[PDB]
This record gives sequence, C-alpha cells and structure tokens, in this order.
Amino acid sequence: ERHYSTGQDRHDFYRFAARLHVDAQCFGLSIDDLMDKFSDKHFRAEHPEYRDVYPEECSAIYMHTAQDYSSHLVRGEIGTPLYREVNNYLRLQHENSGREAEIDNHDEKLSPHIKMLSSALNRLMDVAAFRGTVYRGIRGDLDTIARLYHLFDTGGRYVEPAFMSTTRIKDSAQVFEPGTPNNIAFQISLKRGADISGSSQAPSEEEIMLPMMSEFVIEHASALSEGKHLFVLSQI
Repeated sequence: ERHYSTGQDRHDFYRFAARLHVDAQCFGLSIDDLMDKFSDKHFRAEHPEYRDVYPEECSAIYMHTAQDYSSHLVRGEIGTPLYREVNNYLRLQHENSGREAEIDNHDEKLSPHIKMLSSALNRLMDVAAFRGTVYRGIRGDLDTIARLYHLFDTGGRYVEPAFMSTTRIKDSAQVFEPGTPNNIAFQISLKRGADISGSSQAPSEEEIMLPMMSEFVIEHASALSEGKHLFVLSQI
C-alpha cells in the first residue's frame, strides 16, 4: 500500500484547492494559475523527473511549501496557512494508523490534499528517490530538548506523523552558526525521500520532503554552542 492518485482524486483536489484563499498582500497564484504553470509543456522538459507527475500533484507540493493559502479567512487576511493546518491535523488525528494503508479514512475537508501530496511524493520517489544527508532546524523548550535526549537515551524512535520538511543545505536549517534563531538541529540521513525543489515555491530552499509517518533512530545527541543541541537521525 503506497498511495497513487486516481482521476477522481485529481478532480477532488482541484475543487479543494479552488476554495482556498490566497493572500492578497502578495503576488498570489490560484489553482488555475498553478494548473497552468505546472501543465506548461516546458515544465517537464526542464524537469524530466516530473514526466509522469500530474499538475495537481505539482500544485499540492507548491501549495504545501507556500505561506499564502488558508482554508479560512480572518477578517481581512488568510487564516492559518494550509501546511500548518494539515500537518497539525495529521499529528493530532486519532482515528487512523496515520499510515498510507488508511489515507481514505481522513477528514473530508483536508484529505483531497493529503492524498494528492502523498501521491506526489510517491511519483517522485519512484523516479528519483533521494538518499543522503539533509538538515532540519527547530526552535524549542528545555522540555522539548529533554524529550529528545530522553528518546535517545531509551532507544525510542523519533516519529513524525506529518510531512517532514528538510533541507540539503546546512545553512538553511538556521541552527548551526551562532547566533541563529533555531536551537535544535537535526542531522538526518535518509534512505528514501522526495526532492520537491522543482515544485516548491522556494526551490532555492533545496528541500527534501518525507511521506507521512516517517520514522527515525536517534544515533547521537550532543550539545553545541549556547544553548544549542544536535541530534543525529537515521531513517528507518
């Protein structure tokens, strides 16, 4: 059970996305604008990994990496950004295993996107899986820090129910050099992940994205400057 989109799914997604609000205070792209840039005959010519990836899938990746869409409106502006509502939903959800065996048992509102994004990553990992080292920067509590050292100390897996987002570029995690904002760094070596830089709103961020329910062994855990901590992760 790895999920791949169907024709009906791709219609669902279009209608789902068509209802999203775009941030007017920016140069926003609607689903039609996206369906267009991602169906553009030159796109798959410049990015052949996308040869057998649908525009609806490119759009799902794009919309997830962006800060401009929300399901809701708050007075003037867009509500909470799509990726956050979705990620948060996946982390809180207590009705599924959270795995791809059960992607058709999620909330009717968000599932068209959850499914589309999953399919996108699957299509891409199929042709061009990424293996290697990527990085994550987090900002957190002593409580958060303590949990990780705890997981490490007791051999518990680090498990992320949502779509993990990571970067190939150490600098981009914004953790390692003082005096950057993030105080928790993750150095992750992946056996398998999705290079979505082609569809990302910010390709220069050079991101690799993981499917729902990615699982890691914490190999090492140590201090850095400050204040700062480094956990070395290994994908299962």
